Order: sequence, then structure tokens, then C-alpha cells
Amino acid sequence: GFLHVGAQLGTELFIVRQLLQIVKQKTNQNSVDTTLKFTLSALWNLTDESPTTCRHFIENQGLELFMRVLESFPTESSIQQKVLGLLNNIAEVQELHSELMWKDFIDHISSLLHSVEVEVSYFAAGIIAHLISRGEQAWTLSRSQRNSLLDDLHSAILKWPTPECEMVAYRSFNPFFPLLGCFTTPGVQLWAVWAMQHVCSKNPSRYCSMLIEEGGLQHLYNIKDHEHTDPHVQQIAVAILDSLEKHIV
Amino acid sequence: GFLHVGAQLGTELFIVRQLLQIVKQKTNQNSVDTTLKFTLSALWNLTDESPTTCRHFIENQGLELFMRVLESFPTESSIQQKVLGLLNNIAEVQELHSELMWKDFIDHISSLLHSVEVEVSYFAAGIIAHLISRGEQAWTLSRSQRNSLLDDLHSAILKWPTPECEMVAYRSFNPFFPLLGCFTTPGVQLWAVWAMQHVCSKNPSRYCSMLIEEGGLQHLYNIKDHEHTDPHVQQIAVAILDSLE
Repeated sequence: GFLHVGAQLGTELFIVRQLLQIVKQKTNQNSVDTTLKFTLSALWNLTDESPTTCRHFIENQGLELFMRVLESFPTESSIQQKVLGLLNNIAEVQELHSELMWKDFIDHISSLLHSVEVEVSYFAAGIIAHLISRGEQAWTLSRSQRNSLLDDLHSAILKWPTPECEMVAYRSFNPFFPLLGCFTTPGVQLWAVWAMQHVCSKNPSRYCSMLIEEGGLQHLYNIKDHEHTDPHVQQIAVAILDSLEKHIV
Repeated sequence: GFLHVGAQLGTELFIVRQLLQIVKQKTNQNSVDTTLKFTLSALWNLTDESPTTCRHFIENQGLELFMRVLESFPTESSIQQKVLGLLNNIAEVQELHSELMWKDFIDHISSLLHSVEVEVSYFAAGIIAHLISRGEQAWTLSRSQRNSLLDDLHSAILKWPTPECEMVAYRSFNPFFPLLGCFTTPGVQLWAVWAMQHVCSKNPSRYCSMLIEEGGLQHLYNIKDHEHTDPHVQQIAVAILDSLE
């Protein structure tokens, strides 16, 4: 039994508030411990495909707190990964895009894009890819920074080695599909196809069938068949398609 | 995206541990505040039909903490209801029965059965009903206490007024069905039919179709036609049936 009809949502939101309170306490104490790491993991996990949780995070000063986490722990790669992983989930929510148009936030993300650790850079890239995908008018910060970020995003992806593990898990590829259509901003497409390639090659039994079942073949074929595709985007799309085509047969 | 495949279970259990830490802190501070009330609500909600969450609660000293809560806040009805609501969920898990065969725990439940507030007594009665339903050999405490609890359970239910609103929500009636067959312990059946009548009369659009779809009618018919049925069990069972037929 439980408190009342509908009470589970109120409990979910309370849990988010209390996890942010732990983050705040650990950050105040400059204490990187197991509790903080499990707390950042939990918030990342709870924001997965959950606009309701993403919104509640924003409304409880989560963005400011998480910038404080990055400033307080600049040498903690695993902390940065979990912070950025959550923020990548926020960045997928179009209704929250305006909440991320904050110079202190974008400047932190832009700098972490240049981390040599792929486990950090990858999520900074995902945030930027989603934000840039929404178009120049949706971008209410400096136009010059948006244009620079476009090039930095493209160049950063091309430097990444093959990571040792899956850096992330996905329940669905649906959030990536709008990115695959962004022909006028190739770095956005490049992040999406690199991401799909990474998880499909690491874990094809989980992800290849999922990608096909959700309609990924048509989206990838539309990139391949597009006349004037960025050469790096085209190459990863073709590489993914070859794997997928062998998977169906 | 999320941490790694299968990570949500580890997050769920961590959340339980951290909610228990909050209960411990508020009890240490003697602070009946909104955060404590939401934390107890959260734990109640998280143990709903969740044997794995109930076990984790037990393994992180939840039972002793909740006894301490009951001792620290002896006249806080809202706190007592939320503590007992969670414990009612534990009492539903057969595999955890022996963890509740603890004299100090049962003495607390027995005391709350005698609350003048039905919103507290109801959940103490639920714990007792589930624990008694498991039979005499599973009851490893005093046989004398089992027999008095069975009497006290029956008489408590007969005193309850109609509550002002639904005291609890359920996702399923399935945990009540084993209680409906306990003809040799009528107080256990009485709690189960009283509880069914309560939610069906307060919220028929949610609960009447649920009862029907899950096979509740056959259990009530079983009671209606059984030879030497306790009259109060019989009356409510017939009232529920007649409300549907």
C-alpha cells in the first residue's frame, strides 16, 4: 500500500530535492566520498528520459549547484562525468532549452569539451550538440560563441580515442534522431553518429536491434544518400550502416 | 542516458539508505518537520509491493529506527500512520516474517492497535492480520500473545468509525486474498473485508473494477456460503457483494 493515489510523483520530486541537498552539503565540505559519488549517479539515473525530473532539478537551483560542483572539484574526472551526464539529459528537453542559455554554464561546458578524457568530453559535446541543434534564434547568447562551438564540437569529436568501456547507457535512440537531420551544423550530426557507433560496437546485442526497431536505418540512410554530407559524418554513418545491415541478416 | 545497464536498482537502494539517514537525523534532533513527514511518506511509497526494498530497509536497521521514531514521537498521529503504513508493507512479505517476530516490535504494534484514531489503528491491525495469517507454527513468540492479539484485532475493527477519507491507496488487492480464507482466525478475515469495503466505498471508480478483475468476488462468495462464518465477517462480505450485485 502507499500514501494516496498520485503520491509516488510527489515522492519522486522530494527525492530529487533531498539528493541535491546532499550534493550541496558535500560541496560545502569539499568532501569527495562514496556518498557524493552515489548521489551524483542517482541524479544522473533519475533524469534519464524524464523531463519532469529535469525540470524539478532546474527549479531547485540544480544548474547553479552543479556549476559549483565543477568549480569545487576540478580534478575529479568521475565527478565531472556524472555532472555532465545529467546535464546532457537536461539538454535533451526542448522546453528547458532557455534555462541553459546562461553564460557561466556554457563557458563551463565549452571548457570541458576540451578535456582529453573522452568520458568527460563526450558529455560536454552532447550538451553542446543538443543546444546548437535548436537553431540560431533559440540561441540567445553570443552568436560568435555559438559559431565557435560548432567548429570546436566538430574538431573535438575527431580527437577521441576508442573508450575502454561503454561510457553511458541508453534506453532509446529517439533523442538522437533530430540531431541526425542537422545538415547545416555537421558537428551536431557527428556527435550523434559517433555516439551511436560507440554503443552499437561496444554492445550490439543491446543496441543494434533497438536502433533498427526505432527507425534508425531510415535516418542513417538519409545521411548516406544526402548529396553534400560532411565527409566525417558520412563516413561514420556508412560504418554504422554496414554493421546494421549485417545485423538484420 | 544513465550510468550503466542495470544501474537503477543500485540507485533505488541508495535512496532508501539515505532516506533512513534523514529519519535518523530528524529523530536525533526531535524535529517533526515537513522533511521528516515527506521522508516517511517516501519510504512508505517505496516499499509498496517491493519485497526487495522491504528487505533493504530491514538490512539497514530500519526496524529499530522506526521503533525509535515511535518512542520519540508518541502523540504524532501523522508520523505513526506513515511508520505503520510502511511496516504493513513489510508484514506482507512472507520471506521477511521472522524479522518481525521480535517482542519489542510486536509490543509497539499492539499498543498502536489500541489508538483511538482509526488512521493509526488500521495499519497496526494490518500488520497483525498478516502476521497471524501465517499460522501458529510461524508465530515464534508467545502463544498467549498471539491469542490475545487475535481477540484484540477483532474487537478493534468493530470500534472503528467511518474514516473521513481514504486512509491508504492500493495498486492491487492480491495481498488481501490469502487473508480472506483464514476462517479459523476471523479477526484476520475481518480486517481484510473491512479494508476492501473502505476503499471500495470511498473510491469505487478505482477499486470496484480492480476487485472484480483480480478475482475478489469468488473469495467473497467463498465467505458468504461458508458454514460457520463469523457474523461480522459475513455481514461486510455480503455488503460488498450486494453493493456490486
